[PDB]
Amino acid sequence: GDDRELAILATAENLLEDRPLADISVDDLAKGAGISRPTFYFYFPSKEAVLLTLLDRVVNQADMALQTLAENPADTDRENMWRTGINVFFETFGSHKAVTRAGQAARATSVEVAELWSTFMQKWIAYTAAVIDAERDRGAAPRTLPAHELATALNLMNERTLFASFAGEQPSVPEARVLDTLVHIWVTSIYGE
Amino acid sequence: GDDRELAILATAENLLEDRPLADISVDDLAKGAGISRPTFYFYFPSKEAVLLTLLDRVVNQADMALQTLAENPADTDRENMWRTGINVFFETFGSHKAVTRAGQAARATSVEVAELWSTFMQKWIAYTAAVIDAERDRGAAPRTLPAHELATALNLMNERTLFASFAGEQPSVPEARVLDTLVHIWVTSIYGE
Ligand SMILES: O=C(NCC1CCCC1)C1CCCC1
Ligand SMILES: O=C(NCC1CCCC1)C1CCCC1
Repeated sequence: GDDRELAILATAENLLEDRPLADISVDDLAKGAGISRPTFYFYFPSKEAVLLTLLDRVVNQADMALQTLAENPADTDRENMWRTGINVFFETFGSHKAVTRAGQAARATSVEVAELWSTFMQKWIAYTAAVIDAERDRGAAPRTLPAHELATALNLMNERTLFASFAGEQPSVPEARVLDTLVHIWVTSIYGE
Repeated sequence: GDDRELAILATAENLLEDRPLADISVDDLAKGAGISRPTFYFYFPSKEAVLLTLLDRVVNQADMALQTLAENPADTDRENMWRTGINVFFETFGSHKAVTRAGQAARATSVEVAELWSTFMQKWIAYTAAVIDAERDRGAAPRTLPAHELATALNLMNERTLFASFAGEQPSVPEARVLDTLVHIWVTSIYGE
């Protein structure tokens, strides 16, 4: 039931650590999950749908963790408030690098992967701009750029820079320095006049 | 000679405006260039090599334009100096959107596209950090983050945000606002304490 399905998801996340989706077959997923090939098709329509579900779970997990933070103001300065919010994405996607990397490569070929990522990016950007606007209304941040365009560039910087660090791309910020690097650019660009 | 080769490059840039590389055939390139299929193979080994050359030309054109700017200090404030430097990439890649978009999609499948992009990104990042370090030595910028990690995140923010605007992705900064948006984040993060 849920257990056959979880096994197929866990097998897929395991195999994605060692190779691309294109080198994984339904048979591989089935075997690792302990079921036949036609039994697999009962739970998912294809290997692509397995990645879609893995991505959907990671993205919802980041999203629920951000909602938790939002409902629960951490008792600290502005710099540390931004750091804890960015750290949701650093720790959540950072704990699922193979899925992130496969989900990235799938954006170009899968409309459902592209729209899932786009829906949540819009949600996180709107939340970011709502926080910047709140900061400006309270007199803590100056009215510089439109809050929504600034939120957009900052979230896209994080998407690209986090990914680069997790993949070890050249060039990339080392993964042990990427949080401090991003928090500095967010705080100076939000609070700086 | 150069003219058959230029015609093939121009045909490819034309067709890439209306469809992906995967929907363009060697025959298409040949016909549009006025030559046969086997004659095409004399000039390039495949359609992929045609895109590689198109990308190589655009990237060298941005690079030569930045070198021109670097040797020729524009007589203006710090904000406008950064804006003119970013504008090299905005205008150069902005004038070749179909090639940019195809070159992006090819990074995932072509090692030569991946290494060309990576070589020049490292060069532009090193140049950026050299300028930040010069600014700090002169007392114009404070010593905050390591100049090279800050250069890295800013260049990756621009890569991702420029591309998003040129492709009209959702989310993206509108193309008429993307320069001001990026110059603000660069200036506040470089000069802000
Ligand atoms: O780090 C990121 N966003 C920062 C947050 C601060 C508060 C809410 C958004 C992006 C990385 C990829 C998706 C979102
Ligand atoms: O805009 C960019 N770099 C800004 C420049 C300011 C001075 C030299 C680098 C990136 C976009 C894609 C490649 C580089």
